[PDB]
Amino acid sequence: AQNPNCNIMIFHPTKEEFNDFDKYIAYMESQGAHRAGLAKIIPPKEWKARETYDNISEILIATPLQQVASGRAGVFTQYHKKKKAMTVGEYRHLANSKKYQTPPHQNFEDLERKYWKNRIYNSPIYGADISGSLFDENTKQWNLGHLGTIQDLLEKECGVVIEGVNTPYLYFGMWKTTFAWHTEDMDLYSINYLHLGEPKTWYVVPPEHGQRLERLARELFPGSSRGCGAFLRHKVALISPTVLKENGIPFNRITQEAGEFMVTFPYGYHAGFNHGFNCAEAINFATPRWIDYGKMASQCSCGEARVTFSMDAFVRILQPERYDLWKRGQ
Ligand SMILES: [NH3+]NC(=O)CCc1nn[nH]n1
Ligand SMILES: [Cl-]
Ligand code: NA
Ligand code: NI
Ligand SMILES: [Zn+2]
Repeated sequence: AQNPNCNIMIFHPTKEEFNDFDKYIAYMESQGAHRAGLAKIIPPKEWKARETYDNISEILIATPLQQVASGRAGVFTQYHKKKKAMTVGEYRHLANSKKYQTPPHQNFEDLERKYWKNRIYNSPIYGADISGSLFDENTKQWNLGHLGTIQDLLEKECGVVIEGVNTPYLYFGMWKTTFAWHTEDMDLYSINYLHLGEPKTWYVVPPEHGQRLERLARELFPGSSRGCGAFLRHKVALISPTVLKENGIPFNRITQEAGEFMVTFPYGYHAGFNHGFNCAEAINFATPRWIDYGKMASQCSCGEARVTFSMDAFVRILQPERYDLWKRGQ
């Protein structure tokens, strides 16, 4: 078996290899990449997402989110306080202000150390889940707005025709902006392109070990676990690498830089943080291998994890027994 230690693999496709998206995902899996739960893909030198980022400042962040932490440095939750709208230009200025800018640091490891030491003591502001795309329409390879849809995948594999769409999201981050531990809706894949700016550090648990992370999370967040048997899909809980190591949880870490893609695989728990101002684009997708995962995916029915109406069909078809309960939750 390939990649038995579940290491994060890094791929360097040639321009020819970059033509057929599906084929390359399948290739990465043939090499065991999925075992890690996350892979990095560095595009060929001839590729670009768009010509420049000079003209993005007028994008609106309709509901910036202030990420207010509670707990202890290595075990905390975050809640998202809504703020007044602002443009990307305004957000960038805020990120670079003395209150929010990245501190002086020696390297990525020193910054990681500062993050886990001090994150709770600050409340960075996050632009999240903004429908849109920054890929040029003429970019034919790895254009996250032009992928095959999950609905079409489900139709091709299972013969059922369903409603719903599948479009990308933009994320605008600053120092200490945090994404909590989670797997995707219905344990889908995700793909993530860092368009512009400072790095984004990722942590990931191998899919074969995701239940170990869940068990730890129930111990560390006991009231949340009593409230919902799938509370990680609320996307609020953070656990540091130090705490994961103390508890024997298998995981890996890697830093993504501008111009790089990250793929998360079905049931690969991930979390991470931004180093400074940046802009990313992401979308969920499926392959034939996902179907099994979608059938088995846990669900939040407590009401906290509201999601896209696209999800309805996925639950309805893949998990008919669970559908009426999940729907009440929505
Ligand atoms: N699936 N992709 C993710 O969970 C990353 C979400 C994110 N990327 N930048 N800010 N938030
Ligand atoms: Cl700091
Ligand atoms: Na490892
Ligand atoms: Ni995710
Ligand atoms: Zn819930």
